[PDB]
Amino acid sequence: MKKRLTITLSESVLENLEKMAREMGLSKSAMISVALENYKKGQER
Amino acid sequence: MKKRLTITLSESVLENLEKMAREMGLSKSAMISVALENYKKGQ
Ligand SMILES: [Cl-]
Ligand SMILES: [Cl-]
Repeated sequence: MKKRLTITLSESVLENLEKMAREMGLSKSAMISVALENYKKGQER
Repeated sequence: MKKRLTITLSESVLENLEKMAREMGLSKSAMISVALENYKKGQ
């Protein structure tokens, strides 16, 4: 299913997250998902 | 400077998140922070 969870971010990281998500027209959850998969592919299979 | 945020992940992304975090000895929060800075960088 969908899974709900609460994370803690520094204010700077959260502000950049919002900015990036808004620039891409994504929710922050979707922006984090893209970031996680980009990182995963960028180092590992 | 710490702030909370609730997010929704698919189970598949959450499992990849938990594996990566365990690998690196990081909380989910810290692993997401790493991945976000890598992504921000990637331009
Ligand atoms: Cl959002
Ligand atoms: Cl966490």
